[PDB]
Amino acid sequence: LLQILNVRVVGSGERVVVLSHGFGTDQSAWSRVLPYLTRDHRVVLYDLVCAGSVNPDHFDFRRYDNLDAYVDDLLAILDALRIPRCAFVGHSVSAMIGILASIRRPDLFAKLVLIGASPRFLNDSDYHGGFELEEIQQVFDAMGANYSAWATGYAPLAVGADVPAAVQEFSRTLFNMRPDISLHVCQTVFKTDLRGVLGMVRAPCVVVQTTRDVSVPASVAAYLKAHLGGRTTVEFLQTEGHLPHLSAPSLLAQVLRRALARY
Repeated sequence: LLQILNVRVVGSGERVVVLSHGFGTDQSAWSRVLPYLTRDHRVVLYDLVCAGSVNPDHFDFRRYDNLDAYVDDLLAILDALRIPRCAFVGHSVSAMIGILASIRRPDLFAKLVLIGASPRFLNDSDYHGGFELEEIQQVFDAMGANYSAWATGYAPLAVGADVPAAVQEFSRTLFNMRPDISLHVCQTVFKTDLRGVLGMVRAPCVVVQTTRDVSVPASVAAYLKAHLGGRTTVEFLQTEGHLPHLSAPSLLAQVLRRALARY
């Protein structure tokens, strides 16, 4: 599993930090922010089982029906490495995974930093997630009918800002995902609703908010601050996008250094 999920431990420090990437990327997404953390922290990197960089014949569609199974992997990794305590930085689906894992093992998670984060993407009665059922239905269809056209159109919208190198990079890894696994991950994410368990998180949490995110309405970060059970703050970046580790890595690294200073 250390081998299958490409686990890498880099840097050194008593302060261990786990970087857990989001949909459509692998651990290479952290490469620009990484040099800002390795002097000060021991950094654990890995690829989620759905990443294009993992052999897709490992993907068990049954097991990974549920984000619990991704939490299983993350915990098995940290236990394998004999790490008792860490901070965890999760983008996108990994923000959901970090919430769940911090509830299962509150001893292990000393602090969460959540990027591109939401407890629920679908709208509900007075809950604004940012997506409707029929809208997602059409997206799932497009992923199946022509994955590559879908990915081409989605990449610049996710990056948000006009930063061509970041669009090229996210595209590279989105095109790397096997299209059946990419659809299955999105379907799984869109069936998840963590609203009810947010109060069970005990760890302090920093929610990173950019000025626009296609997948995360502005109102979600305040909702997380009001409902997460630990001491939470919202930290604002002065730029837009869902992937600030790709589009504004120097700015995001300022927030990461401050958030990872003591825990």
